[PDB]
Amino acid sequence: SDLEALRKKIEEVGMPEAVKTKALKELDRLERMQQGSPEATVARTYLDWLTEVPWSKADPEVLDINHTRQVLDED
Amino acid sequence: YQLEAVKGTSDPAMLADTIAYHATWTVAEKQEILELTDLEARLKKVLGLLSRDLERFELDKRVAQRVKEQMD
Repeated sequence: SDLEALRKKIEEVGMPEAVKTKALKELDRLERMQQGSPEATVARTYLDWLTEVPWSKADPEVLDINHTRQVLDED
Repeated sequence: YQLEAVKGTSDPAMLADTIAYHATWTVAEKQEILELTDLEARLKKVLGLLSRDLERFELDKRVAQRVKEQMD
């Protein structure tokens, strides 16, 4: 279940290079024959913590003062 | 017994698709094998997934020998 979904949500789910490195190091740390070490179990937790961390999903930002004014006027 | 019905038997699509269900690995990769209509690429995909699992378990027995020499 999660062993196959978390294997493939490392490299197509967009993720920064500081975080893609640990996602790949837990791709290599896990998937080791269903590793049963306690660090592998908390890494099974941690890889789920480190893939649904939201990246490659920015939403459009505005660098003008005029649109900055009126949205907080609506707020 | 599964090899006796495929060795010396025609229809290599039979021979690929019958054993692509029987062995247990990632189900989505089995469905992708069903998606792959190229027969030679299907046989090579089965061989490559077999090679991936074989090198996984050769690394298993290598690290197991590391653990054995480590406990010695």
